[PDB]
Amino acid sequence: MENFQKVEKIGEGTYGVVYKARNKLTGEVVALKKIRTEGVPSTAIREISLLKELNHPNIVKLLDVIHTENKLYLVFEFLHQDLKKFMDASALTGIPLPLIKSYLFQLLQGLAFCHSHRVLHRDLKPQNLLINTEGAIKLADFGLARAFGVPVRTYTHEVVTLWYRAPEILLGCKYYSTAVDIWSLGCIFAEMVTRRALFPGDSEIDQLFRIFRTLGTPDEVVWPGVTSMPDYKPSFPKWARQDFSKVVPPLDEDGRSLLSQMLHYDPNKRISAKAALAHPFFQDVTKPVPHLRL
Ligand SMILES: NC(=O)c1cc([N+](=O)[O-])c(Cl)cc1NCc1cncnc1
Repeated sequence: MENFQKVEKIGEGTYGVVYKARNKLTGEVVALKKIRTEGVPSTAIREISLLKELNHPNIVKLLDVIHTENKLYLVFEFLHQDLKKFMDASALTGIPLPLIKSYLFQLLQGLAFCHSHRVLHRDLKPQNLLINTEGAIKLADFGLARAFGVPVRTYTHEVVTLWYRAPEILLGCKYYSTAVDIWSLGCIFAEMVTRRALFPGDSEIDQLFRIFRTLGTPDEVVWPGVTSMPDYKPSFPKWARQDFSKVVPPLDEDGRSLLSQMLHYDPNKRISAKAALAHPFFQDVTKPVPHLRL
């Protein structure tokens, strides 16, 4: 209500329902997300408002935050498609390496900007990466997780995807660092390359064990302090690490090298977005035009 004309429902968003809407005034087309629950903290409104100032070409612009009678409305710049749908559509042929590289490079620029401004995403996944016809890709939902501590679910009994969760979160760490986003982005990079989710767990423990089966069960050597983590159990099975050549074939050594650094167990050893941008993998990065059908 008030200035907005609903064009259609986009989906059952993470924090609520989402509509494509037109601002009767400006005439602009936007994504409007209606947030839960029956209170809505004033701390969240302030923190969220802060995000309106977080502007970068690879970050979906938060145009407005509107608090009104039990419901928070977030108005975002609109993009027609997300990476999850694009990957499904490119399943038979695969996304061309040059485009995978362009997307990864752009997402790292976005993360570097967010992280330098002390903003974490915390829930990166293909569905939260939006793309347009110009070859741009943008991070969506940056900072919402913190302005709400822990998201948990959507609003209509939906199965929370754990596929992109960093191991420190799964092991009960209470303090997230910028490293959790690099881990999620690494999982997404692998998925674009192989056309299959890297760690498709269907429970928190299945997610953790899928990670362990591929990267090896972590220990104090590769991850100092891991055995003192909240949910770590000495009873975890001990699996040997597999070779990356087997995990993301036929990605080249530059790609495997970068991916391995994005998937280090120790959050402190995990590569930063800034450092990743300098990796030899991006020596020949370009900005291709995607084949997008809308
Ligand atoms: N910012 C946005 O444009 C956007 C926001 C949200 N959201 O949650 O606030 C969602 Cl779901 C999807 C979006 N767009 C991608 C899309 C658009 N139309 C049809 N399928 C996908």
